[PDB]
Amino acid sequence: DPLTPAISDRICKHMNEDHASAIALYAQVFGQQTDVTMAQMQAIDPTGMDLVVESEGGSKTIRIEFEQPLKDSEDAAQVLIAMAKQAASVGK
Amino acid sequence: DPLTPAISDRICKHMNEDHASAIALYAQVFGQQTDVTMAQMQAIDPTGMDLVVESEGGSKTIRIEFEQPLKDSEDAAQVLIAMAKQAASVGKNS
Amino acid sequence: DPLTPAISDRICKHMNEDHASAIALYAQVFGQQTDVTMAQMQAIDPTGMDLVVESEGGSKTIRIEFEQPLKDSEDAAQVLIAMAKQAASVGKNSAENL
Amino acid sequence: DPLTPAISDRICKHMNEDHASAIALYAQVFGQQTDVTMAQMQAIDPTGMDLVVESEGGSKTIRIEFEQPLKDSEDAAQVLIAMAKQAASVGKNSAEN
Amino acid sequence: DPLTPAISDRICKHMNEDHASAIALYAQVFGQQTDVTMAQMQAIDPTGMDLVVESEGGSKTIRIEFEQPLKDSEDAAQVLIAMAKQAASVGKNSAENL
Amino acid sequence: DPLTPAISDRICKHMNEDHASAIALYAQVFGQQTDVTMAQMQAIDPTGMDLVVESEGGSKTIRIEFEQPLKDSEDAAQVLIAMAKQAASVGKNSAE
Amino acid sequence: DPLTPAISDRICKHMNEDHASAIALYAQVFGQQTDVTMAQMQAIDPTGMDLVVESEGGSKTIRIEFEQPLKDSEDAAQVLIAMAKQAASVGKNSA
Amino acid sequence: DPLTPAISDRICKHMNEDHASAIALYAQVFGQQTDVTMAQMQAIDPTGMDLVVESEGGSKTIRIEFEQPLKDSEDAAQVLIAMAKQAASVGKNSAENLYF
Ligand code: HEB
Ligand code: HEB
Ligand code: HEB
Ligand code: HEB
Repeated sequence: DPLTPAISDRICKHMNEDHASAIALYAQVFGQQTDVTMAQMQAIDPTGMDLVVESEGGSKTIRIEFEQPLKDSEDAAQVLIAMAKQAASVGK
Repeated sequence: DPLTPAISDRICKHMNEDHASAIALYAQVFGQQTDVTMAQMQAIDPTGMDLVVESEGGSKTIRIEFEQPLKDSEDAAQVLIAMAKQAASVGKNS
Repeated sequence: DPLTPAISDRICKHMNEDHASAIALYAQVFGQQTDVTMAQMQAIDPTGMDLVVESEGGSKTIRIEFEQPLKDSEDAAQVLIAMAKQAASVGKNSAENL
Repeated sequence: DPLTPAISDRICKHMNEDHASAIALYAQVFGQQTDVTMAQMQAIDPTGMDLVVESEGGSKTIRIEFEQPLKDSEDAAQVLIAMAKQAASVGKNSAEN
Repeated sequence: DPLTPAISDRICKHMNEDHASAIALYAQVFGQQTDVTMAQMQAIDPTGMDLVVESEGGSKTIRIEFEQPLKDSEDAAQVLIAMAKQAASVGKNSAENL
Repeated sequence: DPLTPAISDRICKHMNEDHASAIALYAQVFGQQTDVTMAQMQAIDPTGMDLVVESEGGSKTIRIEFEQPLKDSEDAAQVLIAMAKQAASVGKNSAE
Repeated sequence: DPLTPAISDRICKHMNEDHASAIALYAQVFGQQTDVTMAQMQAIDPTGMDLVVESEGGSKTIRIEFEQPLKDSEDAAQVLIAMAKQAASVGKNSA
Repeated sequence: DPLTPAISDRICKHMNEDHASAIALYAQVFGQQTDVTMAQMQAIDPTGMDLVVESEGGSKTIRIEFEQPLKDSEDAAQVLIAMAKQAASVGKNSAENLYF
């Protein structure tokens, strides 16, 4: 159940390097952003994640909270996977 | 996270729990297997991974090798995702 | 040239004599046959093509459908070339009985 | 499809869009040209084909002849596909300054 | 006779005096040289070869790194023989100008 | 050597000079003619051939069509040889 | 029609893909080879033809000559057709 | 380089392993042997070489002598290369049994 600054940043690097498309979906679907360009996961915490978005407003940073609290990095991956699939359906 | 049986255990249990569909795709496309009732992941290593496509009353021990060897845990996740994408594409054009 | 049953006969003839290896790949990767042996393109259609695969089971006549429909003879070659390349990548991550 | 000037137009069109990479291989291996920018198949004949590699000081108007003469459009492609495989092998064992 | 710098000098002598024509073929085929007046073999290394081409531009030292690495002096002769034969096939398709 | 009107003349002349007997068999078996004295090949098309026969009636211009269409001169020769062999077999197993 | 090395390749093809039994009959009744297992026509020239009976000891490269000279490809066909007839006659004989 | 038992074994080996065709040529042309099956270079000497041809009826040990004596291993290669081109030339002009 370890969610530290280091744990968060490796998780955010994997997402920013292997699943950058999903981060864009998070900002558009969950963060009601339209012109998503270079969406990045800045940090993730047991409660939510912080997304640096580059949209019409500019280079701002938003926060998306997870309904069920996260305990460990695995709970993060499962939630991120589920949110991306659910977000993929709304966008279509 | 470098090559170590313990790190491989967590990875094959994460895939066996979160991406069991991908394991099934591996057995059908790469393993040339037709009757996949329950495809499982027994082990992984830089050369290749070892899959077990069993059945209600059967078992298949198979080995799938990665073209380019894997060094750490994040490269294993990059190869697996890409392999699932390649297998997901084959299922479409058939 | 627009897709025609006569044009298909010409395409299948070229494939069986100049690119017979690809036909074998198509039936392993897209037809999921294990044994390879000889491989023949019996006919091609705007929706898909029919292959006669000699396999572990034996003489089988299977059909492989193209995701995007084919319009002319040129699209046939382009799809055939692309499908063979995709099979070449899968074949490179081959398997073996442990 | 017996060799005719009209057939050549079709073949050169197919090669310049679907197999332009092979045309590049032809010019370097068989044409002995090093600076390859845009390799094109202008025309093909039963004796040979004319490739164009536009470069500094004018387009490389060059002629590569097929050792054994071609009869139909199928015979042309058979020759081409084999010339490109010989070009893929040679290019692998390439040289450099 | 595993590859060594002394062994390379020996090999380059045999090729440079008994198979000097083949050296020209190497430079033309593999080194994409067109005019050849005197082709020479400076040195051979486990993975490659250094050639002096005295033609076309002029003084010109090129290197043909073999796609297959060598193990001994025998691999050099076998590789050199095979490369010359393969180069002979390209020579059969003459390249000219319009 | 794809079938062309110039190629047809070349094939028909060869057939009329080296295999005139076979042309007679075609008219009897495939053209169902009886008393053939001289048989000649006029033209060969991708789909069929024209035969000039002298039978029980007078000079007759008949047409014999090949079940499978012919593409080149080689298919013509192979088809002609097989058709002559089939006619040669009927004469062996035929009576009247 | 004019007998050229290119024409010979065309002629040998016809007699080797079709009427292949004719080539073997030739090197048996005109040629003096007894064990014929793969008779092949390598080349046709004006004076004769280079028959090759690939065998255990060696490809029996053997030459048969045409008493009457050949003029064009047509004379070749006429000469070949007639030679196969004397071969269906000498090959199948009584005792 | 200089004439030695091992020098002969490695030249005859290089020949039995890389140029077995040339050994076959040397026998047909120079040794007047015909219908050769397995031609081999048993030994090479400054004066000549000993070739072992295998024939349908009986094996053969023939000797082909070099007009000008060989001094070192390099002279051996240069002599064989020449004899092989000569035999190739004689190979192009092939005879056959005539019939009518
Ligand atoms: C977006 C969402 C998502 C998705 C969709 C995915 C999808 C995926 N994936 Fe993932 N992952 C993830 C998210 C994800 N993912 C995460 C978050 C993680 C974690 C990371 C870290 O921790 O850093 C992972 C992780 C991971 C891993 C590792 C594990 C260990 O290390 O133990 C692997 C192998 C994978 C695979 C995979 C695959 C094959 C796929 C396809 C099916 N993955
Ligand atoms: C498999 C796949 C494939 C491949 C790999 C190929 C490869 C090739 N290719 Fe190919 N193609 C093809 C498929 C193909 N292909 C097709 C399908 C076609 C069409 C045919 C018909 O139409 O018939 C062609 C066709 C063709 C042509 C045309 C001919 C005529 O016109 O008739 C040419 C020229 C060529 C070339 C070529 C080359 C050079 C190569 C190498 C790179 N192609
Ligand atoms: C180009 C390529 C090539 C070729 C073609 C050849 C071809 C030949 N070859 Fe040689 N080789 C060679 C490259 C060569 N080669 C080399 C590299 C060697 C080695 C050298 C040294 O080691 O130094 C030899 C080596 C050799 C030897 C040895 C020597 C000693 O031991 O010292 C001999 C004998 C010979 C012969 C010969 C012949 C007979 C022939 C046929 C013509 N070669
Ligand atoms: C009827 C059917 C038939 C038959 C049976 C035959 C049979 C025969 N055949 Fe014959 N062919 C023919 C039909 C035929 N065929 C044709 C169609 C041709 C083509 C012609 C033209 O193109 O003109 C020939 C062609 C021919 C040739 C070529 C010539 C030139 O180039 O000009 C020769 C060599 C011959 C041989 C022969 C022989 C040896 C025989 C056996 C006796 N053919």
